[PDB]
Amino acid sequence: SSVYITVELAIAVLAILGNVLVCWAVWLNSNLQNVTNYFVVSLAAADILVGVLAIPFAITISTGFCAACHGCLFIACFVLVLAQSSIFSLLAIAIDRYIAIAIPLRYNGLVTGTRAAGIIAICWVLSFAIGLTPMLGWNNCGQVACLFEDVVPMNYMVYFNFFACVLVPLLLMLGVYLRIFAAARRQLARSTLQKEVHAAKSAAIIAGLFALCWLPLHIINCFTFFCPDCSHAPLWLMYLAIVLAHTNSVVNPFIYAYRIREFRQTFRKII
Ligand SMILES: Nc1nc(NCCc2ccc(O)cc2)nc2nc(-c3ccco3)nn12
Repeated sequence: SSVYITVELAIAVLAILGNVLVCWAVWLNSNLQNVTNYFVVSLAAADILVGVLAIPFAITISTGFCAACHGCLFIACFVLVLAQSSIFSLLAIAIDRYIAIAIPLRYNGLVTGTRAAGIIAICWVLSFAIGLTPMLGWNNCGQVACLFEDVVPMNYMVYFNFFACVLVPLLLMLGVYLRIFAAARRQLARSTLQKEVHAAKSAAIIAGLFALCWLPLHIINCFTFFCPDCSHAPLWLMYLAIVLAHTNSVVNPFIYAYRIREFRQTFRKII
């Protein structure tokens, strides 16, 4: 119990620090203000909020505080909007890499800073609508005690939250990355191509780490929903899955530092 709170607080601190470093690095350095880096800083902002609010909210839900219904749904479902925003940002990054690699000549024409910010705003607005759907409808609410099992319907999680809003973007961007690397192999000028592949590899790792972290908890929810005859998953397994899902927030600043040389140099400059 106490171990969970301590590890969650440590994850929150690490996420805040790493992603504020990423945001500061992109803001400070003009060489790092690409089109893809706008999606990168949107994803960093999503991780910052995961650290600042989503993890304290998870701790409070673990304590099972009683409160009003709508506040309870907001506390339980704030992680959902941030995960969806991360999904949308990762998809935008994958499509940007595909545009940059498959059609380099018209890449600058197709994607523009104003277009990038627009897509970011639309994706952020859609993430709130998808994640906070329980507040509008689909409630098991009927001061209710805040338990994520009792309050948030599992039909929502296993159909709308997961099958349409995670697996579909996950599989689409898996196909996008496969097409990216197939086109990279077809195209092989050589110096520029290896920069695109290296950038695509870096942005595909942070995608692979996201799916690796989130599918444990999603599959546990699917097991809870599809087969009611079997008993509920153990509490320790549930907390481990939550911690694993939260761990994806801290990893990608380290990936940027390790893979992207400009990020590493400006990180060392900041510190
Ligand atoms: N299923 C589930 N449970 C929880 N917390 C409930 C933990 C619990 C589980 C069993 C129990 O008897 C008492 C408490 N948070 C959860 N977050 C998510 C989630 C976030 C994104 C997708 O699923 N699913 N999820």
